[PDB]
Amino acid sequence: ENEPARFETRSFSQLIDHARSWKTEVRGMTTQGFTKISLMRAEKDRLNMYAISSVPGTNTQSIFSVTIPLELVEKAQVADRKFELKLKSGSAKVCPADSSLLAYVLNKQVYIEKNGKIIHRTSSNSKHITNGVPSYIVQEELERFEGIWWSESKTRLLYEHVNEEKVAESQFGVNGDPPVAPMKYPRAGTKNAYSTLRMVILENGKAYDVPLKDEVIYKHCPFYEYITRAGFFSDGTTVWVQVMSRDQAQCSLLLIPYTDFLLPEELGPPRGKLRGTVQIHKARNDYWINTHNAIYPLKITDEEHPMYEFIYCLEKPNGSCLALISAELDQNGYCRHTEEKLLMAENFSINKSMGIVVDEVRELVYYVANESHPTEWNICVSHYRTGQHAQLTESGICFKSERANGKLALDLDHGFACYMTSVGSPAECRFYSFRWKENEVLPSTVYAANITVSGHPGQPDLHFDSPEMIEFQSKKTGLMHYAMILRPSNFDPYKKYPVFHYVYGGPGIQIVHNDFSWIQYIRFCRLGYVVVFIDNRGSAHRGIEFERHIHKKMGTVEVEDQVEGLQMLAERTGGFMDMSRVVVHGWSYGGYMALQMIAKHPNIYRAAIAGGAVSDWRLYDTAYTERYMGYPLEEHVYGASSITGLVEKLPDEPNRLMLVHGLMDENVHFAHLTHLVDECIKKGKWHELVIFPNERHGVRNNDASIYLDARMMYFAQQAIQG
Amino acid sequence: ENEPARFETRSFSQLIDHARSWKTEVRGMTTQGFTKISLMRAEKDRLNMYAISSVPGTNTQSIFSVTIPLELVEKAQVADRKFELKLKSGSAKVCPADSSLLAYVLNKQVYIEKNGKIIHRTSSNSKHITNGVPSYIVQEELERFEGIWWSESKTRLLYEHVNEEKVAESQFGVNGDPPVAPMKYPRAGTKNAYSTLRMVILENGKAYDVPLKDEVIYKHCPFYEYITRAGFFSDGTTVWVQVMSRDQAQCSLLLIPYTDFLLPEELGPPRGKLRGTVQIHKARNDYWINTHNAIYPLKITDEEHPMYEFIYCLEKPNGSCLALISAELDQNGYCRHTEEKLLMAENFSINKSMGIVVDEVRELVYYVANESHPTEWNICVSHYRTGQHAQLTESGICFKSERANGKLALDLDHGFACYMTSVGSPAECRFYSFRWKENEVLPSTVYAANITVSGHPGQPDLHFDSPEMIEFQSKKTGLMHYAMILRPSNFDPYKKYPVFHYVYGGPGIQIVHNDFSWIQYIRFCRLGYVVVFIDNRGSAHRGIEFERHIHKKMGTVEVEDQVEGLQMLAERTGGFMDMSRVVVHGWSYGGYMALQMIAKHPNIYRAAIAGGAVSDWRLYDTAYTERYMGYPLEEHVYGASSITGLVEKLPDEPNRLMLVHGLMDENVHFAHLTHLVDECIKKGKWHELVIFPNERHGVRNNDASIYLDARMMYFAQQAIQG
Repeated sequence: ENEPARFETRSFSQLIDHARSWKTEVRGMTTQGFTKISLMRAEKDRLNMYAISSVPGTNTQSIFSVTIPLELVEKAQVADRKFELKLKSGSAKVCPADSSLLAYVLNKQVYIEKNGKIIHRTSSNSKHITNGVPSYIVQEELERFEGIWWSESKTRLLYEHVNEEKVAESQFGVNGDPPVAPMKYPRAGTKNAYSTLRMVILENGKAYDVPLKDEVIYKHCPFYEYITRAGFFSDGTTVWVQVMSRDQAQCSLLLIPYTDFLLPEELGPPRGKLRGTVQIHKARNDYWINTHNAIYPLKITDEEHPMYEFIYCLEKPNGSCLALISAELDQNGYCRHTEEKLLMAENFSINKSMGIVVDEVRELVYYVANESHPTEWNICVSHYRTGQHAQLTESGICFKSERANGKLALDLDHGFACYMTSVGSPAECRFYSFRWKENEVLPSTVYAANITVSGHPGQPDLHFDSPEMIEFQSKKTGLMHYAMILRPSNFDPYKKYPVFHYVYGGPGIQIVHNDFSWIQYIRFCRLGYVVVFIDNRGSAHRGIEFERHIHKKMGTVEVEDQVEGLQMLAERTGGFMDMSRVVVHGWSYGGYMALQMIAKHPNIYRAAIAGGAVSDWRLYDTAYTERYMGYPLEEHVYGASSITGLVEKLPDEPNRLMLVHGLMDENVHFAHLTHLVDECIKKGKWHELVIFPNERHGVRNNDASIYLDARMMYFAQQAIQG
Repeated sequence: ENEPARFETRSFSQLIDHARSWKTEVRGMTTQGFTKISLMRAEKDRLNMYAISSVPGTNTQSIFSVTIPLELVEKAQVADRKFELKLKSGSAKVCPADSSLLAYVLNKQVYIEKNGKIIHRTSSNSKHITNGVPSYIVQEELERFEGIWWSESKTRLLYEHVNEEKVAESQFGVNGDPPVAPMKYPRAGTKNAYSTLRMVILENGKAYDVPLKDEVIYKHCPFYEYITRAGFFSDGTTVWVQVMSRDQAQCSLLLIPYTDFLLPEELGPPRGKLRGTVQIHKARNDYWINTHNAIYPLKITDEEHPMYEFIYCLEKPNGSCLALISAELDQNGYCRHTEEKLLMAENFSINKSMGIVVDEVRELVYYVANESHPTEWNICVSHYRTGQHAQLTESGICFKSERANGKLALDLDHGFACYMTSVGSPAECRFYSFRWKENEVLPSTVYAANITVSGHPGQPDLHFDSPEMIEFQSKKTGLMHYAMILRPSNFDPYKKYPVFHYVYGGPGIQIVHNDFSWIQYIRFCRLGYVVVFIDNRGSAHRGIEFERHIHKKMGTVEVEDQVEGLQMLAERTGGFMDMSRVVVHGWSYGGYMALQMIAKHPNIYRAAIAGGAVSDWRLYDTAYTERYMGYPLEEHVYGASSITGLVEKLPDEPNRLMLVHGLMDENVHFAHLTHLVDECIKKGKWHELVIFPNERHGVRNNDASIYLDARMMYFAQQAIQG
């Protein structure tokens, strides 16, 4: 038994001041950092770190650098005092083969420039025909942010062609105002943009613009819908692409020679060579194959026997593994065999949003993976010829990526610089120095230095109740789950507090994580709330067996995991969580589930706040919806997972349901809200509605953000205080 | 002193059932009626009434008729038992001059048909160029619903030309959905559609399509913006138009001869004749001139001296009067003089939304006017040569018009059929029979019969507390005002009840009126509310002196009249109205004022419900906004009357402000709401928002209507019950 904690109520105007003061304070918990890290060897004996940061006193961006004192860093082979390095100030690529050549995308067209002069450009007769920029769905869901690639050895460029002409329109704006250009947005069951690759060949300043032959991909890939990845093979002689089926259940990697481009005539065991375009890997799942950036062509050892070898990723029931994938062709160019050599244990996943760094002098590949723990990223190295494996960072400390399709700032001989974070500590940038041994394959590392940007304030001394990181087993499935509790500012172990249950629950995202992202929720803990995060089946970085349970069953499985996880935490917490005062909140997919949970479990959740909620999957985009819901679109599958069928089950009482939505939200459209609101009207269900006419998917304006917080918080008080 | 009445609270679900049951009952207070009334003399000795009604058992429309037993009616010269007549079943015009000719507007183009065959049509190369249909602003604000006219004597047709190409666009739809054709909507300070008239001349089946010479109007009317009225003059020889300035402060009537049309060359005191187009009347106002349908050309008595004479309306400080307007031209065609002969006392207004019926055999004009009372319409007759005047309907009973630009179903010799209504009684259609006397000019009438449609249920026996119709004088202006109170279902004179104050307050509309339109508010009185209606300065049918006070001052004057009127009623009611529990509601302009009143008088109004509110006049249309706000648009005038400047004054506490709006509202655009919501977000002001994604200006869907009522009522309880 526990005593109900007093819950302190307050005025809306006081919630505004709370949210406003808080934003001033939350920014004081961090320092100016840098948005990119890279290392270069300017000289054989010097290593220089570069990063992008603001100029002190302003928000203007510039490139900063520091010299790494390698003679001194090399001596930090023990856990000695760490050195500080101070960094100082002072869409386009330069071809590695030629420093005078640049290529970039300007106004969604590809340009090639020499010494400041444009020598070649692509053109289109329509805004819906694009070059150098990935198709919207590809950039948005399949996470490719570039359409431009250079060969390393030679002055040749590869780029993407996009055709949006049959893509369905979406209007944005405010009713009664003048029309603006429509957005092109694919929907489930609708046609997507058409894609193909092209090349520009530069011969002594003479550009040629040559398309790929149209059936080169299709002929080998009968199910082809998307190009998910592309780039040059070694020595710049060949182009590979990774392609997928519409539902992303099938994936193939195919290697395309120069002769399979539509060149002008002026430019053109018994194992064989790359006779023509061929698949060098194929994979199929029962549910889906996820995209990743762990693709890297290896240099061929034998030109007579140009064994096809690359670093790739294979999905497994458990984890997502790096593998050395290799293949043999017949004399006639088709594959006779693939090997699928795993470089790691299946029990953990790689970070698919990260690229990899591959050595050739030594056969070492460096990558980010969940080696130590499901909630933590580590930097690891493996030898791709042996399968020998080691972890280069400490367990309990998480590697942080600042961007999708991120990179490690790794110097193959000396070490690397990166951000590391943990649940009890803000991200910090540190340098790990390599140590090499005789008669050994893998390096070891030592933490030798920190990097800070000069001219800025140092790190604040922060004081808080560290989040309780909890692992527990499901009582229904036997699966391990992770959850986290953020403690209220003034905590009494023998009192119970109102529950704020934050959910996302959708695929591709992990909420419970070993980082410092939980800081933003201190604002609720200062109001006497317990904030609980739980992951679930369908959640990212566990493996397909864990994710697959939501296949054609969205809103049916992950909602139960959230409910059971909450109840188990209530037992483990010693009963300081009050189950009679529970409010559930989420955004995007989380808004969808906040609706699902109150509709299905009105006796657990007193109220729900659903922001950016997806009411109908048929109104959402193609690549996301169909990999989970299947294809061809099935009316009864999509109907079962919609909110439409749950409107009847929504609470009859007022102040139990709140809907929050942007008017300009291009991700989850306002149409989803209007559908939900219209159903509520028909069914006689009460709802509170908050709209932000000038906001997108999230709320970015500082005052709009304050307002939103004040209303979520005010609403929550009324929901519980009864 | 008075005892607070218990206020009975209830659940949202109970408010839904109340509103739902009510709609079933409110329809039971009425019967099937008919949407048009007309009389014809099929034979010299027979008068036949025709009307449009549904076929019993269904909603299918058809034409019904009854023969009037004239001899029986003629003998009903006393207040005898009245007779019932039972009516039985069984965009285009037929030319009065020729029964074989028809003309109509189809798909917004003008067609002329003979014996079922099209002989002539207009055409356009764009959807924005229209013929036969009044321009949107003209149809919407200046109340003209037709662009097609026939000559009475001859086979000639007149029609309107509309050019919308420079009119600003307005997008409607749901964000994320495909674009639909933009609406053309003028805004204050923006360009309107261009208009001109054209003719089709039919000579033995040979059509000619002839434009008006472009400067015919402009040359005589330098301020010309709109054509507000048009039609043929007597004998079909000439065309007159009524035109206005952009701010509608100036108005002219000009008479245009056949020779001022471009024509094919084959067709084209010392007082004179219609030498050419000339103004025959001009009027100017310091504020504005209102439009009306009281224009009628009179037959000229002397062809040698074709005195220009017509029935017209002159605005006065008090009232809107019929006048016989006449003019003389010089020999050279320009006016030397106008007479302005008033046919009525200035103390009352004509019904400007009604047309008039004019006799020539006797110089009698029949019209609807506020002869007996400011809240009541009467049918009146006057002799246009003498000014002799009489009232043909009983005082205390109001004439009802079923439509804008309505007509009297008047037979000049026998009498008329019309709907009459009163505050204590549902509209009924009755026949008034004329009585003529020797050596007398005006007819008298007797109420002889009622007309009902056969096959339908008779009138219900209704029981209610009749509305208290109140007149009182302002303590600040000395002006007379009218107000009405609807009593709560179970009324205790010594108890006080919560106040529901309904407002419109805008120009062109009268809320307090002697009719049965108050029935819809019984639904609030059954919940224990007192419903109070008050008119104000700026309100319709009093005269320009009464209306002009809101000139360039919208939201500044009419709000005070509503506040003072409420307080005076509280005194006159004996204190049964509770001033500590006041909720104000209105729609459209009323929504605007509901915001104005709480922002300005938070100590009187506990809460406001603003539906369809206009937050910014610059977002509203040209013809309406500029006649009140002036032209050229002034930033500080429009700023002063906007809600933007009042957002700061809106209540800080929650549940005090509610905003209701349609998403597809083409009258008051959603942009008005998004502007208001955005300001609230910036200022930190709480609001409740209800949106109807599939509704227009009002809410028409039966379930959407039930839902809206339930939320307005639920909200009101929470606002007062504290």
